[PDB]
Amino acid sequence: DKKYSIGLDIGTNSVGWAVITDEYKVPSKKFKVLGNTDRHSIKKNLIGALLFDSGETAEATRLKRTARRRYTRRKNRICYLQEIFSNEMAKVDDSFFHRLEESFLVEEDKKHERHPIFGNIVDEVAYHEKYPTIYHLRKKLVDSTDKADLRLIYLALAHMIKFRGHFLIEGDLNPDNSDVDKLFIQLVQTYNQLFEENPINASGVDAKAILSARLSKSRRLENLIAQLPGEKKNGLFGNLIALSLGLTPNFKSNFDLAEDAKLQLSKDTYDDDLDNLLAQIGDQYADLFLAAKNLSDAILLSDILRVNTEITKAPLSASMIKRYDEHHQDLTLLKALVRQQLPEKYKEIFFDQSKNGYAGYIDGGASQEEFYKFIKPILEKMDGTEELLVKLNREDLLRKQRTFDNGSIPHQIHLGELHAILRRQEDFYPFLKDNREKIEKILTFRIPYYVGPLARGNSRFAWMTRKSEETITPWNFEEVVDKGASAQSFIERMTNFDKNLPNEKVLPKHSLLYEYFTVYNELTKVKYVTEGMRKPAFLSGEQKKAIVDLLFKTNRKVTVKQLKEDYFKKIECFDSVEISGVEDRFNASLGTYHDLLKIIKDKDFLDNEENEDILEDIVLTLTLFEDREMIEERLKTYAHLFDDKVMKQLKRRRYTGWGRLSRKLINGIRDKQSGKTILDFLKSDGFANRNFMQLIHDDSLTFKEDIQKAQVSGQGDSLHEHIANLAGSPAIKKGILQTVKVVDELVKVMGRHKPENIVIEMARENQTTQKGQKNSRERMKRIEEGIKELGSQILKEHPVENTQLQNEKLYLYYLQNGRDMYVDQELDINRLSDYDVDHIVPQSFLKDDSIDNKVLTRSDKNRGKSDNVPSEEVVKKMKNYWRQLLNAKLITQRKFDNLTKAERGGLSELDKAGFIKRQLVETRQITKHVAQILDSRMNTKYDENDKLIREVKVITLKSKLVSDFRKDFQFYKVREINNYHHAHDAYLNAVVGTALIKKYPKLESEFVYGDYIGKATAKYFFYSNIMNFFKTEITIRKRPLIETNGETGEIVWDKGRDFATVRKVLSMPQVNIVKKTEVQTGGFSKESILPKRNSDKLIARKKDWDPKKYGGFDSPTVAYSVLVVAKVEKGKSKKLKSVKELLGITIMERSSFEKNPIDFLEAKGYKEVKKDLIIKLPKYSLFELENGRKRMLASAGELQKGNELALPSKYVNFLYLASHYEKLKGSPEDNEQKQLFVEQHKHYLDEIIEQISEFSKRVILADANLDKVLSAYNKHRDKPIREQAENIIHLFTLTNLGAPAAFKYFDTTIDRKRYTSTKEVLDATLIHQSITGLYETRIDLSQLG
RNA sequence: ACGCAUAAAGAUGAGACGCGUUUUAGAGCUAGAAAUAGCAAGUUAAAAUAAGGCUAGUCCGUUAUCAACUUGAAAAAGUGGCACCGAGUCGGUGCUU
DNA sequence: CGTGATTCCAGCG
DNA sequence: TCTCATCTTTATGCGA
DNA sequence: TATTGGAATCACG
Ligand SMILES: [Mg+2]
Ligand SMILES: [Mg+2]
Ligand SMILES: [Mg+2]
Ligand SMILES: [Mg+2]
Repeated sequence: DKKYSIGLDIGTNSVGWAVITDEYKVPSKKFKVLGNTDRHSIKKNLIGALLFDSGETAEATRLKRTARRRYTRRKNRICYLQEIFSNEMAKVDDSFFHRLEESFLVEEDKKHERHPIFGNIVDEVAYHEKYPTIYHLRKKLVDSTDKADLRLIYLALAHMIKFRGHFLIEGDLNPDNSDVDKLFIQLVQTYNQLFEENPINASGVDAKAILSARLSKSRRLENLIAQLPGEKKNGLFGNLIALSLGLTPNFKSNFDLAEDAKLQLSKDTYDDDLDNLLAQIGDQYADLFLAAKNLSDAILLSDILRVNTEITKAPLSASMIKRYDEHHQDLTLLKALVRQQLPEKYKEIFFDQSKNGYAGYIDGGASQEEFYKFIKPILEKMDGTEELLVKLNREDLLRKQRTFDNGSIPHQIHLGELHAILRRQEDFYPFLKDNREKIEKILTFRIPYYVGPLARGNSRFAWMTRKSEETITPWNFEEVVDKGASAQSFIERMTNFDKNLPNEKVLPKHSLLYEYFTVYNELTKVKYVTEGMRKPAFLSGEQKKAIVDLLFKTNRKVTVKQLKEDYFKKIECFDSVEISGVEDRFNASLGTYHDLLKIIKDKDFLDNEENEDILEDIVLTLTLFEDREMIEERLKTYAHLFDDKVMKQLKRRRYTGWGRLSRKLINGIRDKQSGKTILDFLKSDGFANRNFMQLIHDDSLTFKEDIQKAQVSGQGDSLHEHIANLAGSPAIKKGILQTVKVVDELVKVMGRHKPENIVIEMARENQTTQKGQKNSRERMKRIEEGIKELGSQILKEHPVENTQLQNEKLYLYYLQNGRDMYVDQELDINRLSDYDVDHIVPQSFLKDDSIDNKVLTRSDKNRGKSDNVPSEEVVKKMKNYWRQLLNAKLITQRKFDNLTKAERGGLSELDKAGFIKRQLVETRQITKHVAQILDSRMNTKYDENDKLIREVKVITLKSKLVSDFRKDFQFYKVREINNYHHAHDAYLNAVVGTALIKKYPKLESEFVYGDYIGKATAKYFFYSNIMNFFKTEITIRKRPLIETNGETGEIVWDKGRDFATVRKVLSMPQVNIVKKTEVQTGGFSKESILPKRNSDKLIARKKDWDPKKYGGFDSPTVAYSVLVVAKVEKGKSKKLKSVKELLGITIMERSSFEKNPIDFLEAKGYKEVKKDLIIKLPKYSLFELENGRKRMLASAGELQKGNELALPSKYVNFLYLASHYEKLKGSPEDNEQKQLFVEQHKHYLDEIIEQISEFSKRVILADANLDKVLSAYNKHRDKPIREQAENIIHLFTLTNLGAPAAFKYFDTTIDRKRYTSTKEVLDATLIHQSITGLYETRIDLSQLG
């Protein structure tokens, strides 16, 4: 019958809980201990923390699942090709495909000859000599005309199909449009054919070198214009050249068409704009544009390949052959030079695989970059290596055909090569002639992103709808899959429902109705004051309509200046007026109205409200679909209203994004006694002038009743089901469920009585208006100021709008002044999606995708950077540019440090020593959901008028309040001492929340969940000053010792005892720390495929691949260990010996074991096991052995420390002060006093060490490490107090709970002492802990046997 | 608690690239009895890329769930007095059952 | 000849 | 690494 | 608001 409160400190990887009473005292209770041990009752305090492994996001699972799908579909492509070829291959060589399938097997396991292709040694050797690589074969098949062996044709086609390339570029890059000079000559001839007055003569100009140079587009244009005698860059030929290279030219000046008619070949609107231009003049110039298109295709081909393609139809194969030949020549030259000049290193370079030489480059794991790093000093220290050095600096020395940078090759190249092979060989083999389209489709077919997995209802990820029930081959995908329905479901399965009407779907963000709702909602709360008016008055419905018609429907954005002058000064004839409710510009805007008015050029069509449904359907279609086919098909129904050009313009426009409200809410429902929708009320509410929130929360209005009727959907769900149904990442579910479970356990412990208050520490914050606005400035402002300070002209070259900067690649392009950050080059603005957003710190090392860890760079450069920080060479080359950007504030100091990390060593392990920025977001949303769940679950009873009775007030305390409470009353928190700080944080949150809701009841609306100089500054100052009643001496002001309730008589705070009570609570030794036992799930083992070795720790990669001959995985992950007491066979006679041991069922064996434990154990060797004496021990199972020493089971063969060091609060405060945590943030008097306190308490350090020492003599039992730490401490006694305190904070890692870790005390480094022996725990006391740790069951394992 | 505008950090799903690794194939030669030594060669390909499963799909297989005990196919339900004095991981005293 | 100390490693753009 | 899409939390600013 | 287990190798009483 004693009232109590529960304080919670939630985190991503920890949940601290505390129970307090009226006097802020944590109760102590006797809990019964179940089990067979003699211990039966234990006294425990109602405070503690729950520790669990962080909930992982589904990112890795999704990536692996997508990889699995891609592998399955690649094998299916190869299977389709084999099915096509099988009929003729059986005539040629029946077992060829069988040999290809079984090539992996060892000689004896093979059912055929070991040679896969030809089946005999001589032919295989001859083939390998004639075609050293596959690319030689591809080049030969493309170029040769004689009949080729069908096996070679299949090999080439299978190589092309298996590795087809990227699909980033749309359309078809005709390989025959390869020559640049010939197409340029054709363009010149076509230009001169109709323009004989001033013919263009470009003879003797090396067009290929000039246009296909590595310089920038503008530089190449200028070079070509200069080489053109008497031609103009802005001329018609100049504009055609600019279009061909990539620049978007203005054709208005060339023909004086009075319209710009800008033509960018990259844009898909190029064709329609060209049709417009033809309508301006005629089709006589069309051949010129066709020649320009061909020249552009040739230029792009040369850029992506950079090879002489004038003699072959397979430019990629020719490039690879040239690369192979140059590799061979350079290798021979390097061998000769090493033999002549540095013979003793020859064996190191060409034989030692362990090194990074050529032997390590080919046979070893050394990459191209590492090989260049190793070989450059040797190359420079020699003679006759000029060409080798030039190649090395160009990254074209001893290259491989299959490298990292092949990812920039479009699939059109392989498509053209495959088409050439088929055309060459179709006459000899008729089945190639009649199956050309089949194989080309196999190469080019790719499931649309909106269709997803092609399941038959057995997949939780599939959404496609099948028109006909049939197997989906790539050749009938168009006839079996309902693409329109699939795309509609793809969009709709992700978009959320309206909160007020959960059955309805939200409107598109750019929908006309949504924009009208936003504009009217913002406008209806505007007050105007003119001379002669006593008070501000709301805008009337007539005035609001006039404003909308005059200002919003004409100007894209309406500023207060226009409203004050265009309307009030002119229409209303008001000389002066003051406007309140809008700061500078109306946030809402009729953007869609202006876009559609420009598209259709019909004011009356949009103004009329009869066709409002038509516009809503138009915007819905433009939002749902992106493919022009589906959009055109949907808009066909409305084609009669508009015209053909208007229809094409509508097709071009594509909105994206969805709003937060439905159409049934904005304009669907109506008031019973008014017959006006919410939008109708917003347009003209009369003198009341209510807005949306007042409308749906008005009792006189009937909208609230309808919302209540529609919101009865959610009832009768279990807690697990409720958590699972929550939208968001599955990472936060673990934390939310654990918090709710510990709250329920605490309620159960206190005799089923609900807590009076539940105070939760929440990551909210309050900032001053200046700081808040300066961190919320639009990125356009940042890039504008950076460009202005940098002195660049990129903004004038390519003007941008703040909306367009939402695209990450464009934003990074502008942030980097348009130039690459890893090489001294210039990025192409139009041709994005060829560069990569590289994480400066590799994504495999640390999870950080902030703007301070992203750089837009060349794809090949990024991929060569690989799993590393940018190399020292890149840092040296680009440090000046990085500093220039840093001075212009285009990049932050953190980004500069990330870029120049290579100078300060490499990726040290300590770099992974800070909190991830993802953890803060996870904590925020975990706390939000926890508050919602607790408020909904605790308060269930409703009043007579259906009003919830707040029996359990949920308070959301901001972390700053508790942090200041700690920093003001010497309750300092040191995170490294132990895990008690979570429980202490929870207790302090409870205390502060209870005190604040006691002394200041009027603050309940601001702290209790439910009801609720700029405003931010006012709230910041208010929150800072609220906690002043805790202070004894303000600033000097001495408030009374015992704080009164205020307007009532209560003891809200008593500084004489309450501080003492809190100090006593924070120094309690017994705090219930629980490590949640988790069954390990995830990958079966390490993904690395180890080579063949005679070891039984290897796991076979297939059931028929014995690891003694094929290698395989190792290091399996143990799902949970199993305590088994049984009999094993010992000796040759195999006598039965009784043994008790842990087995460690791995993840891969978990299903087999759980299906039949006895048979599995007997297979493992143990005999006469007991199905009842088998004990399932998950990871982190707790065993108490002796002297209170606790070990947590980490696996079948390793233990973790399971004890917490209860350091007294005085030592913790001394460590916090001496270490200068957060430097010194006190007044000079207080800083001097604290420094004197530290100096007078030097001896504490010794005592602190003693503590740790004695702890390590009782629990840790690490003799060598403890002796090393003592020796280091004795060595560093003469150091200053600050360094010693910091290094002792480091030293506390020895006695922390969890897996042992290695630490550093000054210079000395102490490695981790691992307890790789689980023999002891077999004769210890296993402890099953409830989620709060209060309820325990102790099992004496020594009694088992 | 919510709607807009701006921003920062994140999340979820789909379609695709490029590598990497494993085993085999690409007859290594000579001197050697061998141990080995000298020389030549090196760039490519096939297959696998969680074992695997039944629902046989161009599907699914690494997120989420999980203290012990009792009842249960599961879902889920149930199981553990209090007060006070103290405190090195909780101990003691009284009451009560 | 088991056992404690030590070293090395971990699929990725 | 690329392409496409949809969500969340938090901060500031207007309005209840 | 955080954070290592598997495996091999070697000294050595
Ligand atoms: Mg916290
Ligand atoms: Mg498979
Ligand atoms: Mg990268
Ligand atoms: Mg905490």
